[PDB]
Amino acid sequence: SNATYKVDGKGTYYKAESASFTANYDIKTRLNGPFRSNPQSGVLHPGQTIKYDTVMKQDGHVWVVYTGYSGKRIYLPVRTWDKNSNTLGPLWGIIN
Ligand SMILES: N=C(N)NOCC[C@H](N)C(=O)O
Repeated sequence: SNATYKVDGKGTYYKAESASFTANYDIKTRLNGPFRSNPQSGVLHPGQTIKYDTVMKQDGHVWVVYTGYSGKRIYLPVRTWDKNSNTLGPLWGIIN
């Protein structure tokens, strides 16, 4: 629920959460922060799994955050999120 998140200076809600996410779709990943207008890091293809450490809610989505090989932080949207209602869309993959 929202009660477990903190909020940063851009209004992004965030918390620590460690799990694995396997994509069921091609999902574009971002650099710099959880905004689709940010530079594109690349994509998860269906069946690819990443291990994340932080969850955020910003720019209409729930995102998870992980570190790439070079140490770049990569922001992956995993479902839609409506800020005013906290309503979540279906997950774009599997969490385990
Ligand atoms: N939403 C802000 N400003 N900070 O996040 C923490 C708020 C805390 N869970 C509370 O409910 O008071």
